[PDB]
Amino acid sequence: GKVKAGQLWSKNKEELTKILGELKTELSQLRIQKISSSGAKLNKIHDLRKSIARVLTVINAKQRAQLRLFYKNKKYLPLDLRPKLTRALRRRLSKEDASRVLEKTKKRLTHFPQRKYAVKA
Amino acid sequence: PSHKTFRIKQKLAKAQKQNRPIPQWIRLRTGNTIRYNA
Amino acid sequence: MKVRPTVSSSRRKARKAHFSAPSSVRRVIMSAPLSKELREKYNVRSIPIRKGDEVQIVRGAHKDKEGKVTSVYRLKYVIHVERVTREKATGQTVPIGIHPSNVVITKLHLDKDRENILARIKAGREQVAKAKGK
Amino acid sequence: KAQIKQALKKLYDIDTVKINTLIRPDGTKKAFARLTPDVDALDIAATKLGLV
Amino acid sequence: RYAATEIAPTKSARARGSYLRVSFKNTRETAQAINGWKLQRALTFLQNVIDKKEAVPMRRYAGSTGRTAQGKQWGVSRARWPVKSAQFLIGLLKNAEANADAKGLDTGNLIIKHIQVNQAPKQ
Amino acid sequence: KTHGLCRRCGRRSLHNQKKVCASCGYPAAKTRKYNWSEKAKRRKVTGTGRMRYLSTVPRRFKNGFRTGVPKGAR
Amino acid sequence: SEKAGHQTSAESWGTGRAVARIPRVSGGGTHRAGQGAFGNMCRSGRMFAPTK
Amino acid sequence: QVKVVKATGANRGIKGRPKGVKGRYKMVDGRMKKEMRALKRLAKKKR
RNA sequence: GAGACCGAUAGCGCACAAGUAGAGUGAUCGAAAGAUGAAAAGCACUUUGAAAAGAGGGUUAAAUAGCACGUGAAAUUGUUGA
RNA sequence: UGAGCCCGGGUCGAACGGCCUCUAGUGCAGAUCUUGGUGGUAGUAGCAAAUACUUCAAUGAGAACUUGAAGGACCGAAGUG
RNA sequence: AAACUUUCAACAACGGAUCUCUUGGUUCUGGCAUCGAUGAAGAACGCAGCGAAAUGCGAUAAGUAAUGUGAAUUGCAGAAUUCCGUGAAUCAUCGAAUCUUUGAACG
Ligand SMILES: [Zn+2]
Repeated sequence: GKVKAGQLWSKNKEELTKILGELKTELSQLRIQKISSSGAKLNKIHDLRKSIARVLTVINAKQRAQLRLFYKNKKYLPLDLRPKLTRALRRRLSKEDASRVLEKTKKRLTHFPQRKYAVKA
Repeated sequence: PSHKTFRIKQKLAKAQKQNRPIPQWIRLRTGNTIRYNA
Repeated sequence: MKVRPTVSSSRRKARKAHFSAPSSVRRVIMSAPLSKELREKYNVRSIPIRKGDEVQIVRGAHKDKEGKVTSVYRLKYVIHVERVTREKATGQTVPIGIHPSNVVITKLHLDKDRENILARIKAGREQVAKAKGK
Repeated sequence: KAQIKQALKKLYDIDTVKINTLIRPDGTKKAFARLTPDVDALDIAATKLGLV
Repeated sequence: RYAATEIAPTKSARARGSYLRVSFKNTRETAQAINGWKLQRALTFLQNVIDKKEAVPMRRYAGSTGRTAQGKQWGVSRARWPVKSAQFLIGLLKNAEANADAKGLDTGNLIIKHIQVNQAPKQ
Repeated sequence: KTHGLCRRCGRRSLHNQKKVCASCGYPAAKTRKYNWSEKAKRRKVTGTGRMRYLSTVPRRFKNGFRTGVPKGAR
Repeated sequence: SEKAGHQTSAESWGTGRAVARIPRVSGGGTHRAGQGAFGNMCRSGRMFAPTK
Repeated sequence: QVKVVKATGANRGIKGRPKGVKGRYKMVDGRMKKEMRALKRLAKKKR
């Protein structure tokens, strides 16, 4: 009654939707039958409920992986696929923008950098 | 009164659920100090 | 004494962590010594206890009772060993809880995962024995 | 009422001529589904619903 | 643990009751009227209190209590009829009589060697 | 009755004439609080509720707000 | 704690009532209501010369 | 003018208004008599 | 991570399903309440009683530890003895 | 001398004391003290108006105030509907 | 002589002091900087086989994926796990997700 996540990763979209349809159909017929003889059928309910959650989390994950490949070389990504971080860290200046310096500053560091030295005792 | 809303009806549904007493098997759990509903 | 600042010698913090431990930490706490024959075989002193292990009780009122472990009740920090039981009023046989520190393991339930546990402990004992020697 | 009618037809192959609904005081909905005269409630309940 | 520890339970019969919703003052005087009495005479007396034929003498808790001629047997004037206290003391006496029957003692020679009414926590 | 159920704080403190909540000030964007009552502040400060999101921030700080997936994961 | 014993709203009842002139907790639906506060002699009060 | 109410009987330990319906009331005690005598003596010995 | 701190009327109001129960129209006010035993082994069975419970018997090192549970003061009360 | 100290007997079950110094939230009969508990008063004051209840049978361990039937009263459509 | 009132003892009551304990508090010190329109803090309603509260979660609902450990959970019932395994767990870690109605709240 319990599906294995390792099996679900190998399968494709059409097989995953067929299995999801089978689990929903099996649960719906057995939900109308769970009204009497509540025994090991209740364990079948709990396994089917977790199995639907497993198929749903692998259908969604494969869709998000395909979208990230589609938006690999695109300037704008959907907000769900963007890194979350914090609100402050998303408005923080970029690493290239923070490290940018004036070219008068770059000339001074090119010709007079901080040297390595020692003083004898 | 006789005229209600469904949200008022659902709030009154929850109110009697808190008034329900505790089950007997909770009292038999190890490390339990609950005696009765309050 | 202690040296590292991350360690704590507080009594209440030690007691809070023991009685509020997760079941994964409770497995390491419920460890039992290996027998003398097993100690000279694997160079391993103690191991966390297991459902299939065979133990001998060396402390308590059920001393020298030998049997197979039947349950590792990590909630009350006790193990249940076969035939070491008491009777209720109703003539119903209920098992007595024994702490793993009061038993000695005389046979192991061996799988691939245990064999890595004996190997990893054995590797460090001869590492320092060679370090102390040469 | 339209969603209950479609769900009974699509899943359990049950035709209904009228559906009545109330919300129970617990906050859950109760649906009365009257069938077509051709089918029998006792035959359907014994077969699919598993009810004597 | 009973109050009278000098009496061994093997040759005796005992019965107790706790948190009994009867008046403590009426039950104290009823237990004092039957103290040291025979078992069959005490059971007959308590039923007469129910039927208002004999009266229980009130000695300590008898403030502004009426007078009756049935107290002349006890040498007092203030005597009452605690029916509720008589009902509870009958059931405890029948319980101890059953305890003697189970143990094998003779019910014809049983006396009330010890009887005590203590105060319960107040409602 | 002079007060009804507020929709922001859940207390029966919404005036039926002024239409302003006496506990939080619902039509105002800011939640009402004053410094002459430390008791009222601790009754509605962070930690009095469920903390859906603020309880998950400290774990993500510890690992550096990292993205991606561990190598070799199925 | 500098606020220990001072986190309460209490006032004296008066000088004509046959009770001690000690500040008492206002209210009326609690055990705490009408009980003395703000004193070294009082339960859940403020001890004499708080340690600094 | 004012009504003097004793702190005796049904009036012991009343936080507010007693059952005497009057515009102004004053509640008195035994312990006031010690204080009023002291205040009268201090006035008599300083006037 | 610590203390020449406090140890359930103390220490934060809160060692407990505490800003809870409860009070007020409302702003707000705001408690009380820790401890069986190493292990529930938390009285099988019999007997009396409508029942609650009681007495035998049993568990335990301890029922002088009966979930009105460690130790169990005083005020106050009962019985017995003088 | 005294504040107190020490021992015997019973209960109980896990930590405690002498000596020299150090330290303090350190010694109570009162504060109409605070909190909690407990008395006498006291089996006392008292348990109203709305006129009114009665007989047999059933149920039940137990029936004035639970039911059925039968008598006696009442609201009187501006009702006790 | 009894009763009654008072004194002392014994045992039993009432009550919760003392003693011992403490996953709590109080104060000091040290390392670091991290809420929200990508929808915060707070409010509500639901979700467990048998749950009222506290807790966790959100119709994938006392939870899913992934990683690590390596055989449990436990008050009861039922499956499990073939145990030489993609692998138990009210386990831990945590980089992927799901995320009802409101609330700055935005047809
Ligand atoms: Zn509001």
